[PDB]
Amino acid sequence: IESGIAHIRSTFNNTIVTITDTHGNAISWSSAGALGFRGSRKSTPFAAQMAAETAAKGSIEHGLKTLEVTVKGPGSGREAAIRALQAAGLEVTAIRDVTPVPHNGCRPPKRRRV
Amino acid sequence: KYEVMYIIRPNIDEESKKAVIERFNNVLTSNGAEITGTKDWGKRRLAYEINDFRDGFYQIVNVQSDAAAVQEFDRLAKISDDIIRHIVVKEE
Amino acid sequence: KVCYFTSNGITHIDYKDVDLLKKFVSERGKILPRRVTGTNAKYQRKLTAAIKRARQMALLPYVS
Amino acid sequence: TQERKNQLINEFKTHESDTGSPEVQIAILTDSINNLNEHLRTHKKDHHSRRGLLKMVGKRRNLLTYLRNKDVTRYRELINKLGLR
Amino acid sequence: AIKKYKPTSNGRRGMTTSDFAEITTDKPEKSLLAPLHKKGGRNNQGKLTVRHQGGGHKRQYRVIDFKRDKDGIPGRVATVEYDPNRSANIALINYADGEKRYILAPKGIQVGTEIMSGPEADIKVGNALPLINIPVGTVVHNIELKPGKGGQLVRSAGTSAQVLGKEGKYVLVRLNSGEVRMILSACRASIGQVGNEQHELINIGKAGRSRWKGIRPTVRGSVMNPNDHPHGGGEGRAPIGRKSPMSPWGKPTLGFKTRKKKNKSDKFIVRR
RNA sequence: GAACUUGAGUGCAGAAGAGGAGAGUGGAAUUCCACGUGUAGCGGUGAAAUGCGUAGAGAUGUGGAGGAACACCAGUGGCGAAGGCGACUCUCUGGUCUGUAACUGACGCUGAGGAGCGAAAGCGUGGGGAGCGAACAGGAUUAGAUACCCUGGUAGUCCACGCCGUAAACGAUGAGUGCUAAGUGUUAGGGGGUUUCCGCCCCUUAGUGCUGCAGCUAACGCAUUAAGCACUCCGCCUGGGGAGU
Repeated sequence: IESGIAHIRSTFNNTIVTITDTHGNAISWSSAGALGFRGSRKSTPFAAQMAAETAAKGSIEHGLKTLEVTVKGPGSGREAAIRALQAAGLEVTAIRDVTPVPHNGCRPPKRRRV
Repeated sequence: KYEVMYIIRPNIDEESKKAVIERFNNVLTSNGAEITGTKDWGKRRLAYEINDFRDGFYQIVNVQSDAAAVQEFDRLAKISDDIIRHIVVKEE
Repeated sequence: KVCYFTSNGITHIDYKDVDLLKKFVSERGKILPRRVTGTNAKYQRKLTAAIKRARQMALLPYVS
Repeated sequence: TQERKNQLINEFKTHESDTGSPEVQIAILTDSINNLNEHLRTHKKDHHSRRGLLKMVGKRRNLLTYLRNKDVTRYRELINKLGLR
Repeated sequence: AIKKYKPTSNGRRGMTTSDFAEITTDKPEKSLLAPLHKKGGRNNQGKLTVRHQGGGHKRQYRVIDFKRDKDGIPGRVATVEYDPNRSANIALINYADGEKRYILAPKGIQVGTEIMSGPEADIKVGNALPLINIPVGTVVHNIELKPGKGGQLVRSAGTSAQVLGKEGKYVLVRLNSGEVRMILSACRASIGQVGNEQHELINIGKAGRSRWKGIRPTVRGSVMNPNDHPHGGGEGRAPIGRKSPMSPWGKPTLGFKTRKKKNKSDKFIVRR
């Protein structure tokens, strides 16, 4: 196939990249923990870069070329992973900054130092 | 006084759509709720889907009533399946 | 800035005016605050009431 | 609104210009207390409207004591008209 | 609502009844009555096949349409009366013709209201539509499983169901105890709650007020002998000495599901 | 006893408000459920581990169930006596402010006792349960760790009615009224000086911020929204503990 959408979800622990197909069918997936980083290095943007590199290699192994990349989750490695999708042979056209915004919804778990 | 704006679902033929508007106007005439003005926006593309639909027909019915058959309109439009929306706004 | 509704003298905003509400609403769908559009307090109140009613009839979006 | 107050004015006028004149005013208070109290019989969990009704009862009671100390026969005829007993 | 008694004696300490304010008349009609022979739990064979029953006040049966046969002919509630045969009250309705019929009493129905029952009737508390015509999410009772048979499913006091959507020849209904069942869409059901709704909040009080309803006492199996029950025996308040607390026959009771494994209508049960 | 209209209130005219109560509806998101994609992790941390996961998870796409809060507006903004009140819509309903002049003509203020409201937790009955979460369990940390952290999770949070009647219930500032420099934002009004306007300026209310003179105060500070200068009324204090026993 040629077109898919790259769902990156980079949160304070993990930066999970799944390259899926446009009506949502995952071609290949690789995370920051799949690359081997087990510790807090999962949060570092080097692991997000590496995870995007491996997902990009698997996506070119199945053959898709023009992505449409959706950044989700509050973390740190979003920019390096978008940059690493570019430098690994793919095109990043649109950038969907879609973190899940509740309007008011459920109440969060308690603040931490209390 | 009320502005009664509702969305008829699109997959409906034109004489049947006239029968829908005649139905809910017959419901409003159960009061004496005079119909002081009508307007059809027509097929508008909804900003988000309602039941399954991207689009729907709009009907604006201006009413001068005694606030009862408006509530009969509310219950009959929450039940009739050939309607996507309704609001009744107190025109003040 | 300058208020819209004081300039054009227009009163109750009439939810049917979807293009005017679409001017005040931001790109994603949010209501722009008063320090961006420059309106009054009162006119921002009638604007937000208008936008919420027009959202519930899908004349305006929620999320984009 | 606007048949109740206007009929109570025209019923309890002692002069033509009377919209004050505590008999007009007590009668408006009685029928407004009665509409409010039927609302409270529907909605028992409304308390802010009860606070307003207690203020109305205080207004009307003080106007009644003013009529009692001002004009005895007018006070008794108002009581017998409104049934406020 | 509920009449609470004063503790004038030890028999009426916690006792509550209902105040019976929904009821208008205490006369039922002779044209609709039928006799009830009490059975005492006994059988064709004469053996006690149901325990703990028999011997209450004498009752006389009131015939009730659970079918809603009469379509398109408007009804009118004449009375709302007491039924001893069931938990709810019953509404005696007059049609225009003169077929006086008992139906169940929904919660909030009053004397003098229109009750249509056809396929094309109005949706209102008291009316009875097939499940094709009923919209999704309306409170529904007197559901039936076979069309034309008569109301089966939600039928006792203060009970309610709801149409959870449609697919086809069937209708998703959330019956009481939360069970989602496919019900054949040509089955008529009435619309609403059922109308005691405080029957559950009745403290019976005496030992004898339950016996007025035809309830014999229940002996626990732990007090019995070992020939009578598997809990019987033990030399002075023995516990359930077996694993799996058992019935007076050979079946465990707590948790043990007794539905047939090849029940033919598990295909029509969505959630349970 | 007679008169008056300023105080008080009715009348008329607008204005604004998350003021209340009942019903209905919405869109995110969260959880759970079913199915496709697909493979080895996910989650979480200061570091990890418990949990979840090849019986196919987390990610992702669609559908459904259900509950609760209502992003942006949103603001020393508004309303309410206080508690408090934020989606939307209707039903009923309370109060306020502004302009007077039509009326009343002192009808006013305060108020022990009484009657009511009264956050949250708690209690009773019946529902409800998505998230959270006392208790409780496991994992960490630690000398110990009945804690903080992590993973789970009961009552409760939610609703109907009834009870409790308590808060750092705060402005740590009782209510009413009058007087006593200014500057300055702002909320809802009114009127004027040119302009039909946009709008600028001036003027006046009632509410709401800040800085500030006199005055007060032990000082911090308050200062026309007083903690000034007065009058009325109520509540309360007379060292700390014991003891709100």
